[PDB]
Amino acid sequence: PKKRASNGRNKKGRGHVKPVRCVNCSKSIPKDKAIKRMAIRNIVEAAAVRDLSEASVYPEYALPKTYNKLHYCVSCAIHARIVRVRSREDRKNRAPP
Amino acid sequence: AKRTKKVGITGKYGVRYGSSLRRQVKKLEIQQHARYDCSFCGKKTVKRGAAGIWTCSCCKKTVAGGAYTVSTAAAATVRSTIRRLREMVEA
Amino acid sequence: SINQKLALVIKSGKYTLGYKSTVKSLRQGKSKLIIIAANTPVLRKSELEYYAMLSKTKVYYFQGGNNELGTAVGKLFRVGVVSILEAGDSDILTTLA
Amino acid sequence: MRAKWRKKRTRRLKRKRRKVRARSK
Amino acid sequence: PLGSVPEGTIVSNVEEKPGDRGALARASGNYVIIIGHNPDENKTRVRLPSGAKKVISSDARGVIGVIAGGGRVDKPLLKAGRAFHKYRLKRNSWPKTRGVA
Amino acid sequence: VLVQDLLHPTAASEARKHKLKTLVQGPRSYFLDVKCPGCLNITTVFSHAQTAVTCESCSTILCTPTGGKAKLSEGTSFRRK
Amino acid sequence: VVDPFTRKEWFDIKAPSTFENRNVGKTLVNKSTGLKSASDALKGRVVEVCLADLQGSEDHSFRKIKLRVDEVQGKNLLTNFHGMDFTTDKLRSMVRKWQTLIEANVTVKTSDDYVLRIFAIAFTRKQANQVKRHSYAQSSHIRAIRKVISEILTKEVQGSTLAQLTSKLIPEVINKEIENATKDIFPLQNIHVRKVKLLKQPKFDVGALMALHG
Amino acid sequence: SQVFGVARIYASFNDTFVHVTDLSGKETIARVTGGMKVKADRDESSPYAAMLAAQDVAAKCKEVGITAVHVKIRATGGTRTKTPGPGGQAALRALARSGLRIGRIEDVTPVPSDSTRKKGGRRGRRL
RNA sequence: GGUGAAAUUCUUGGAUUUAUUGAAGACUAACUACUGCGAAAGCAUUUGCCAAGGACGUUUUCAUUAAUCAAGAACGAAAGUUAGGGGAUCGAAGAUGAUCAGAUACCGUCGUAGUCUUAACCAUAAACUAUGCCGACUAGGGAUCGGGUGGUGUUUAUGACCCACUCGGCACCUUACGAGAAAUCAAAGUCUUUGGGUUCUGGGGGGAGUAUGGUCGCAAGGCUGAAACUUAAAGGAAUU
RNA sequence: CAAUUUU
Ligand SMILES: [Zn+2]
Ligand SMILES: [Zn+2]
Ligand SMILES: [Zn+2]
Repeated sequence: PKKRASNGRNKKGRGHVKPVRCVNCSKSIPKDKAIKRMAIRNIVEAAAVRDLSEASVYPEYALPKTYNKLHYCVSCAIHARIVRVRSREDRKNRAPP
Repeated sequence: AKRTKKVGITGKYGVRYGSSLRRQVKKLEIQQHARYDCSFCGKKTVKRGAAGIWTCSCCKKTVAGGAYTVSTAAAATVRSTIRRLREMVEA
Repeated sequence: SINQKLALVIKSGKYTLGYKSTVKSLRQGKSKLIIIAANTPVLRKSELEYYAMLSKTKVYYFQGGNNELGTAVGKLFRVGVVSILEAGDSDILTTLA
Repeated sequence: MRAKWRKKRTRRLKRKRRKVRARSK
Repeated sequence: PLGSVPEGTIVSNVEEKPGDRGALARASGNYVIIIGHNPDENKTRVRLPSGAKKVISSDARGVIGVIAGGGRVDKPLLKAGRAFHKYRLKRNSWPKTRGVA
Repeated sequence: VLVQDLLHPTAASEARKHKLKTLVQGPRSYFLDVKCPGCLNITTVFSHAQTAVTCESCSTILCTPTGGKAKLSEGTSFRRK
Repeated sequence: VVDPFTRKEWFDIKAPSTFENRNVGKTLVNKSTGLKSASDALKGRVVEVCLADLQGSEDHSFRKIKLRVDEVQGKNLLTNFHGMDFTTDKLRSMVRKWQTLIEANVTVKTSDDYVLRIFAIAFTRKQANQVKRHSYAQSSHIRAIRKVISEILTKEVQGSTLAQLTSKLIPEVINKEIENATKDIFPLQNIHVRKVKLLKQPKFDVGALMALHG
Repeated sequence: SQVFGVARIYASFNDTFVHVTDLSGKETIARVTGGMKVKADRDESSPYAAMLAAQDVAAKCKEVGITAVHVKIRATGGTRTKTPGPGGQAALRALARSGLRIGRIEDVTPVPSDSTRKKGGRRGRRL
């Protein structure tokens, strides 16, 4: 049949966009297509950051933060990213939770 | 008319020496017989006389250039890849 | 640039082409802003600049080629040196000064 | 099978037959 | 001289030792790079058109630019005639017969 | 909808339909009676602009061209023309 | 075997003088005995050091610096400046989405005989009362403000030998005037420069270095 | 008022790799791998093999003079995974206890201006 | 290193990692979107030149010059061919360690042609929105790009933004008004209450895009293209 | 990490 309204992902009135590369399975996918996941707040975490300030000189006040912007494929997003529900009405939501 | 269809200049050989070896000359034989835009006098009167020499007819200045054409593909990216590099000894 | 600005002159203002009718027209000071091509030979370019040094007339080194300048003045042809000897409806006097 | 690997079996049997038609003229 | 030229360039007609008057990369359309340059241990390292590394002296001079006449060998000799005439100004080296004959 | 009057429309509704999709076709441009502060006479100028208009003595500016209507650029005059 | 961590010995790092204190690093090289006397034969190292320790104001926490050793005097030395650069987390933190990044790459030959390649970054902000969350540019404002952000850093020439450049890059007086030259389009964002890398070290500069001493 | 160091903590997958360099960035002090400690060949990427690897780097640093460091975490870099492996968070705490002093954690993982295709192919590595 | 686990493979001649200079070719990050341009391919570093184009404006002009097109042409991703430059990274064949009962596959380290660029060729693909082109009507909404009009608007004298429009473009929701076998659709509606104009393609599945003839190509092949013969099912869409 | 057949 035709199970997606946007059958391709976000490729309408454009034609063929660009490739971009995956993370773990290491295959090329269209850039608009598969998966973009980012949710991080601080990365050096409570493995005694409380006892890292007295494990430091100049107590440094920030404990700095990393940022990546990664692209999964779809066939590793099903194996890693938790989905838990995809019926035939909840293919249509747009929310982060 | 079009006296020969595809052989061009290398129809003087007739029926011999092959097919894929005559046309390997034919995409080169026309390149040494032509007239090139003389970048000094300003006209199109460049012809070879030997492997490398390219005389002009008016003001008579011979560019010692490529073997079959005027400037090689190598010398295309040689006077540029020191113009890239001559400014480094300046600034 | 000035490729449109020569064309404003040639339909309207008197000009002389070539090399010998820009040396005869320069022994009264009656020529203004001799336009010179690039690969015109330095035997004559360094000593009609020397005439312009005494005639106190401007020189524009038109950085296009020799046969390029024939197209700029419209001629189906290969010119080397123009000489605008009057600019009766023009704007070339101060925009190249 | 696919429709791509009988479309390979046919165009590479054809190279066998269009030369055996040039053996027996 | 190679001590007077910045590295990464395209030198040609280089010597091997100063005063030897022309040694290296003189054929039709070949050229040498200089890879690096060593101010301590007065010496340059070229790589000659065989592709072999080389360390040579930093006072060996050299003109800049590929020797004109590059790309003779696109044209096939195409017959015995203009193979006879390229050799009979150089030396007798032709026709070589096969040793199994 | 389902019954209307197309013969006595809202007179304040020509903002709400295009200049070329109304019932009787009508343009929306007009004419600018402008004057130069250095000079004495009046001229009319199209409300939209094209080639830059002139004056009689200090012939510098009455309107400027752009993608929409013109701009007078010194505050002078417009009745209607 | 013979434990080669005990015939090296400790050494110091000193910095130039448009700053506060210059007790920056503490290196160790060797003992400079013949068979490779290492007195003037270290000569090529650089030091990547922060700006919190070097200016005292730890809110210049990023915009790192790299400093380059030139010569030595008696278990001490003096160095000269080698380009101000940013960090691999701020310029990864700074680029939020739904905005536009700009650039300006102007290879500036200095008043003296260097060349240094100052860069620049920019973004566009929500000029609040916004309802429109894209906050992009026309992409002929990108071409527009690039014609002045590639020119306002070209009055670096006619003056400002690099110590005076260091007196002009450290107080962020050059990040001020972008707001005071983009009033055409755009008042304020965190308009930084992100990098300057240099290429044309001319000499040793024997008499232009040790005046930066104290 | 104490001597700084530079740590350069490398941590890929399939190995962890911890050392310390001088503050000049050139002189290298006591490179420690994970593969030297354990003899199982899979615990090169284990946390506990990377735990005491900072200790033998610390007492190597504390016996030559070095007290403080400017520690820098480093992932694989280039066109590889770009996140640290298992032994990253296991190791930075592991030298924080050992009488060392920390200033300005960085990250020195360089990402490219995307280029130069990686392994697998077009259809990529199969599970 | 290297993967699940390890082994091929370099290495106390100094490997891996470290810093410093460099080269060389390849790509254009994060920015990046339910967004732009293009006739469809395709198209993301600036800067300069060359010409061209879409929309929006005008009370400028010409006066039916128009839509779709047999014949015939232009452009046409990737792979491939010829002959050169270059061949860094990846990498058809190939070797080679795992894996296997079997593995010249997946997994692993190297690696040729190639990936790039010039001058020509080839002319096909899921070249897909599998749903011709032009013209007009038929429900509501909300958001975005570009152009224009008015706000006694905010901010810093324009500019940017806010508000109400309107033209054109990519789309999206809601509802079935209608339609359809159903999925679903503002077009797949204005159709058995059967006609706005106009190109191309199809007639059960296989045999088969084959044979043969022609024609183009350097070749791989492309376009045109049957039948003898054999079967009652292939098949679509949703329910258990 | 690896998985073959059931007239
Ligand atoms: Zn893929
Ligand atoms: Zn000439
Ligand atoms: Zn006027």
